[PDB]
Amino acid sequence: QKLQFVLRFGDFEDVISLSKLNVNGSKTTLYSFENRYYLYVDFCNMTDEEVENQLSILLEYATESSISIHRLEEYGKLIISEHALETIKKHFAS
Amino acid sequence: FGRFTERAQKVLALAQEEALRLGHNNIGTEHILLGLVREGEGIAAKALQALGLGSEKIQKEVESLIGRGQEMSQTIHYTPRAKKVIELSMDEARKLGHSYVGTEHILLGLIREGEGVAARVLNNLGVSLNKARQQVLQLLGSNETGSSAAGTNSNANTPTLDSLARDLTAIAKEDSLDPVIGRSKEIQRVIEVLSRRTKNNPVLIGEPGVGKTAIAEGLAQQIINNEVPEILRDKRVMTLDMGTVVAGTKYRGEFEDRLKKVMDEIRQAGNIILFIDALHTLIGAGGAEGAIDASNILKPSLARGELQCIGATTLDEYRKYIEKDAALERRFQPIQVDQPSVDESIQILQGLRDRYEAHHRVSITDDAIEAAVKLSDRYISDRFLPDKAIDLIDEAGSKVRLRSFTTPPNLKELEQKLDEVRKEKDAAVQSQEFEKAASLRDTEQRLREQVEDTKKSWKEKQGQENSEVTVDDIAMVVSSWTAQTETDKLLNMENILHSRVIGQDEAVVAVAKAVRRARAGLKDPKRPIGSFIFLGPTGVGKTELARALAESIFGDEESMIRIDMSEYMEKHSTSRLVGSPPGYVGYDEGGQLTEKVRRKPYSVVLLDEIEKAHPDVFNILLQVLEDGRLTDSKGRTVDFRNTILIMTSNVGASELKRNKYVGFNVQDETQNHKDMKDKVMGELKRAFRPEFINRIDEIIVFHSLEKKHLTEIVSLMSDQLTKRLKEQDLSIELTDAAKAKVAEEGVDLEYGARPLRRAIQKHVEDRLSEELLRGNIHKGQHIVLDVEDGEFVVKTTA
Amino acid sequence: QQVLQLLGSNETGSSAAGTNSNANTPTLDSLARDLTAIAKEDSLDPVIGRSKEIQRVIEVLSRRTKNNPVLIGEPGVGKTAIAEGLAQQIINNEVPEILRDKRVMTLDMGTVVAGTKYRGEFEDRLKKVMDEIRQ
Repeated sequence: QKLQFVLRFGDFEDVISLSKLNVNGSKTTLYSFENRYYLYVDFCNMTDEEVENQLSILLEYATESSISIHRLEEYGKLIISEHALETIKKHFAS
Repeated sequence: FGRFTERAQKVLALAQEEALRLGHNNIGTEHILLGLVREGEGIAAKALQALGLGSEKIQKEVESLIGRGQEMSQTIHYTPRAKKVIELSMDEARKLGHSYVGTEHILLGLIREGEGVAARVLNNLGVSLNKARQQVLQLLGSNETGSSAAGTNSNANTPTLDSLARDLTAIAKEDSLDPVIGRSKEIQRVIEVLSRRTKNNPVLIGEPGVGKTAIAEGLAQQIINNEVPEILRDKRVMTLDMGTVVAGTKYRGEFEDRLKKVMDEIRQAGNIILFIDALHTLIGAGGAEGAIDASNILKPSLARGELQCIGATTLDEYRKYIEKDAALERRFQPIQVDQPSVDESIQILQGLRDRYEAHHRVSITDDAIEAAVKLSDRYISDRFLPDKAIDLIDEAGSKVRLRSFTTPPNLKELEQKLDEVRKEKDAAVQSQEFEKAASLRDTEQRLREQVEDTKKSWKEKQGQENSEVTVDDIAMVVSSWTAQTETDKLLNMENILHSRVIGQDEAVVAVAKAVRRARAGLKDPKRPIGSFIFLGPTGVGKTELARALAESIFGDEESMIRIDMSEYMEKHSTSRLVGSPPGYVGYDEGGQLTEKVRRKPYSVVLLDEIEKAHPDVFNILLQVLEDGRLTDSKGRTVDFRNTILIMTSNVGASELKRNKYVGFNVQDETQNHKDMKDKVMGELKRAFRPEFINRIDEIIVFHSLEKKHLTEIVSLMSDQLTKRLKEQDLSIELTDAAKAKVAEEGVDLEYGARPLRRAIQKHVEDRLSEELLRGNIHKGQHIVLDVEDGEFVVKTTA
Repeated sequence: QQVLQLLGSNETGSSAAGTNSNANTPTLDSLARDLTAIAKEDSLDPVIGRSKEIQRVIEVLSRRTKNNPVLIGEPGVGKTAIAEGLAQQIINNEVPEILRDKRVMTLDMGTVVAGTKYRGEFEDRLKKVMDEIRQ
């Protein structure tokens, strides 16, 4: 169904907030593009139940971006690449 | 927003409760949904209970979508998904006209935001999202009352009431009744004139502009029981609604066809009341560009009483019906509707408060509503007594509401900063420079909470305005266009008039007191707020006081008519303005003077140089000065009830243009003074017939053109120059010293005070431009023009 | 086919999901695009005013009395710039309490003329707008 999404987080701060809440199972790369932060979740191995869960969490802070993933990778720029959320927990959480 | 219902607010807090109870420390939509059902059996909750959702069922699902535990009670607030559901609900109550937002709307809004966690909660627990939004709506919407049921009647009514239109009688038996507050004494007079069978048509004449429609609901009540005669019982009131006629019509033929249909059904004759608002359009009578002529069907109908109807007309309208006597005069018969008494105004004002409390200022302040009234008769002064009024109210009933959200305390700097953060942060992560955005992010959201905290400390500016329209404010708004800052404008009119008219203290005080008497809201408008003669020759300060009267009297410079009497003699504007021997007064009465004052009834009307016109014009004008009205221009009535009539005159010129100087002594100056302060007050009577002038409220005298007047002329010209340059964005001021160097080239005895403009051009315009071009001074910088030791010098300041 | 169908969706900072309210249907269709819309998807205009002009409107508009603002000046000014100003602020957020929930809809002459055949037909379109004007 859906296992990689391009989510628009209202700003970077939404991504942070989200990172600070269970977002495990997400390799993730965080773009800022048009000053809005898209956060590209790349779920590696989740079932339908597991995504409906996880994707919820993300989408407490996000909406599901209408911007294509090849648009992020091309016409956007990385903010935290890696496991963006995970990395954000390191350098942004208090 | 502010102004919500309980049920809503309750549903909202319950989300937060579940935040921690389920471990989702951010309240997404899953908790908002839960909130709805956790409010138990309120309209949101109940709705969800229909589709198959218990409070229980939701919180477990909710808990299954963000997991449990992840709690620590880490600032459990909403997140943007949850915020979207709220934005939608407000509109889902607006939709229903609610200036409040209840439970229903919150589920309605939830559904709207039918993606996110709420959405998944309901779609996992076997509930279609729209099936839920349905359910809330169809239980309760907006909160209101005033309803009744049971009862039906009548058969003959069928063809008519379909078309066209709502029946006035019905809504007051539906418990949707509205008084509406008039103009009560008008309602009684209708039924003599109505329950005839020979001239059974009432025709109400007032102004638009009185809220004529208020009187109409009166009729409804009396038509039911029982004032109208015994076999003239069983009356029904049907309004011939213009809106229904235009609907489904797109041609003149079609419009006529709709009127024909109404007329055909009108067989309910002599026991049917037809209400025709703005009667004139159908008759089509008068003018040089008449309206559509329904008159062919309407005239025999009116005479017959098959069209037994009520006409709602205004100040001007009546002439064009009595002209077609008698079948709209064998029908018509008049009854007096107010030129609104001040008191009638007040009650309307008060009545419309709560909906300017949707603009959230007015309701209240009381004195300020009163200000709308009291201020309107004299200050704006541009319509009729209640139209004027309400505008003053709502303008101010928004003005301050605009001033409201301008800042936090002064913590506007916070917001400015919070922006700057994003930038730094963003661009740094764009390089990444992860943590080089991070601390900037952290600083941002810190900031944000401060911003929002002190901007909703500027809820104090809500509690300020959201019931208050301010005294000073209503007045201020009245001053702005054209209570406190109109009655301070009134009381201190003289103070305001003195700052713009230099010399002619005689004149200023005379206008001031006459206008201020009228202007205290204590004189009925049915005569100018000041009638005046402004004496002295051209160039003595006359006009300038008229202008200064607009500022002081009206609260802004705006609104000044100005008509030349010299044209109404055909010998000063017979070849400078189009016409022929049988023209000129026909243009003025018939068009110019009357039309001009209809645009702004407020206006200081200046009928210049009245000596030049023969006294016959003055008789026509005399009606303006007395009555406050003229009827001209195809039967239109012009309210000079609100004007200030100012007639200027050809008076005393020789001394009253004579300058001071030394003619024999250093007391030839003080002999230009005392002499000018004598010369107006005896020269005035010679410049006109007495018949005009007596209907003038104080006889204003303006004296000479001293030496002394020269340096006042430099200060009139230089200030007009520098001000037309302000649009560029040049901030200029002239010191008196700079006006002096300009005078150096204009103290000519052989060319008068004319060279001063040219010398201003040379020393101000030319000089400022020669300083701006070099970049010595700039636009937006405040520019002081001075003379140092004899030579002009241009300095710059902020 | 294959190429066309993966042009790629490039936003401008856009956001979307659902729409409120039901009453809105008849009116906003006709006639016309709304200034409000483009600023709710980050396609908003600069607009470059005539900035001091925009503020004075909100007094005259948060009226329900002299409820109509009226801009006077050259054609030519770029008066129309001031209007998009309003759109943006009426959304977020310096406006009076019900002027946060106002909508700005444009009476576009182009839609009225399109499909017309006479002056009468043009009037018919204006009539239709007036019935729906109940908003």
